[PDB]
Amino acid sequence: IKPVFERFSSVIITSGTISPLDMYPRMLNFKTVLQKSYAMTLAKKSFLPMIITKGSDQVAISSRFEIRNDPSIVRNYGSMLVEFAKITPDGMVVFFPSYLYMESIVSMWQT
Amino acid sequence: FIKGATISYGKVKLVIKHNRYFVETTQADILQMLLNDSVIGVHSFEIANESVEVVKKRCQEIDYPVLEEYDFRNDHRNPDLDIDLKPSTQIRPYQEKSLSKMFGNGRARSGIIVLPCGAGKTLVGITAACTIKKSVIVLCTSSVSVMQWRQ
Amino acid sequence: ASLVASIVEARKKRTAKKNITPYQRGIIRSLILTLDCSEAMLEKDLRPNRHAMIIQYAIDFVHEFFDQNPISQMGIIIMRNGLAQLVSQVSGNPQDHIDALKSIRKQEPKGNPSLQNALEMARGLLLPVPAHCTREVLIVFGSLSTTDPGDIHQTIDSLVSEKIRVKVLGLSAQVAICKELCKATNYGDESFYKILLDETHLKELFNEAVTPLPVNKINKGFTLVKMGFPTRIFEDTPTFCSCHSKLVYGGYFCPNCHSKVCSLPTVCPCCDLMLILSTHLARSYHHLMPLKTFAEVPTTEKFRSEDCFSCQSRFPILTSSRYRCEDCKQEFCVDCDVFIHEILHNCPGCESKPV
Ligand SMILES: [Zn+2]
Ligand SMILES: [Zn+2]
Ligand SMILES: [Zn+2]
Ligand SMILES: [Zn+2]
Repeated sequence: IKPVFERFSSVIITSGTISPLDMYPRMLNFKTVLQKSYAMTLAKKSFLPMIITKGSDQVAISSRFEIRNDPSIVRNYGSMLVEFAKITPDGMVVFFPSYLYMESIVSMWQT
Repeated sequence: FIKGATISYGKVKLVIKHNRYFVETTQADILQMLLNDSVIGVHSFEIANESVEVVKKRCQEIDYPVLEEYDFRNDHRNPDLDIDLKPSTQIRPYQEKSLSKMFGNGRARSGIIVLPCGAGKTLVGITAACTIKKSVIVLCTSSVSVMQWRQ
Repeated sequence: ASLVASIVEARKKRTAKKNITPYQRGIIRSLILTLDCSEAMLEKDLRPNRHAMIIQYAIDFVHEFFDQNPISQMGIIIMRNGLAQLVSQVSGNPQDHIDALKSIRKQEPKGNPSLQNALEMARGLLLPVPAHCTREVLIVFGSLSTTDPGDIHQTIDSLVSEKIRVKVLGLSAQVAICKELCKATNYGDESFYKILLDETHLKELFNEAVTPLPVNKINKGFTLVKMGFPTRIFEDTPTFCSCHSKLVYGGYFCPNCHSKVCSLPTVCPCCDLMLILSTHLARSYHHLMPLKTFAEVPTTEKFRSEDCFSCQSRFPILTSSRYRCEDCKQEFCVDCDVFIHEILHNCPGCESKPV
């Protein structure tokens, strides 16, 4: 991106969830003449973020690459899966850090 | 009645210095009231260790009650038994409150807990042992029940 | 701040009800009541049962609909176990629908929905329906899924071609397919797909849903209907009825074939004409001319009277509950205003006001 920098002055950079900003002029040897962020002035909140650190059994939950094959935490995870599967009206997506691990857990889930 | 229910809490403390009951006090101030009573026999002294059972009653009438609140973490001399449990076990909130009863300060308050039958009292005791984490033994005047709690 | 919150909630309700308009609304109605015996309505989140309050509130809706809209006829389709069933077709007799309802109450609900099947035979039921007879279906749903033997969009377009408007009442939350159904069914309007929050709001949804719906200019049905009243004769002999062929002490005469029938409002079975009374047609004049809301005056001004113009009770001071009919310029209490707007259909203050 250095030839982009010395080729173009009006280089304007934006993204959606880039937070925070400071390490990007670190990882890329550049600076901006100005930079800030924007949050919406929405009327009432309609996205609902919460952090679940525990199942309904109050068991701590994680997806570390060592404890990923822990069947008790797996059962807790599938209890959550059951409870959103019972209530999902239209669509719902689940991600994981690693595709091999997804195939492993879904394989034993189907099992 | 509540005002007269005011005790010398934290003022008398027996410590078992390796099977040796050293009846400390937090201050020399307790000693002057204690020496008025003469059944016996910061500051500890010789007591017949069987007579401790009766002089606990005696100090209950003379209203300076001893407390038993173990500083197991500060008692580095006894070997710790660091044993945990599985996450699949689920503690019910009354069992959690019971665990909070002797752990208001974290020091092991000694006392009585009575619960209904089939309430997982074995599991509550197992949890209490797993959070105490020291050398510990279990007693009951039977055989079949004792081996099944071992199981 | 309780009265302030009540005032601002009444202001929100008044902003919702500001559109008091004399729209032409659906009078000659033909209804289908789609119900579901599926296993989702067995859940005891509702006490005693989802199906239970469905049964009682459906009975209430049957009574309210037969009262407010007597000339209309309503049918009942039940969904149960992969294929929908019919228990009550469109009739002027609520007794048959009530007996079917209590039969469903006696039986157990279980199954899984087939909304395409329900819509298809509902289409078959509304197939021999005259153009002035407006075609409407009410929908209840306690689930979030439906398997169907075929595609739903051809059914959607076909029912749009059949000139139908439909309200859908879901249990849990909004579903995009049902929203699209009410959209395309109701010319882009999606106010027809509503979800409850509790049983009180549910009953309010029923009480709203008894009422007729305004009709558009584009789907014009301006015509005439050949109507005729029967003549009740208090007869001195047990006499055969035309329909059920049983001996009845007294009854009506047909305006043309002079035959008797058990009940009104019913069509003739013999010369086949709708026989009603003045009650049935007078039942919706308060629809034909509504009653606009009354001006709640503020406490700052001096008042013509400090007591109620109608129930004759003294007005309170922090707020002014003196509600003035704009057609009569007489302030009334909140109690009388609410009662008149919910039951009565003339302003006695306007009777006092000379024109
Ligand atoms: Zn008959
Ligand atoms: Zn006739
Ligand atoms: Zn009044
Ligand atoms: Zn008036």
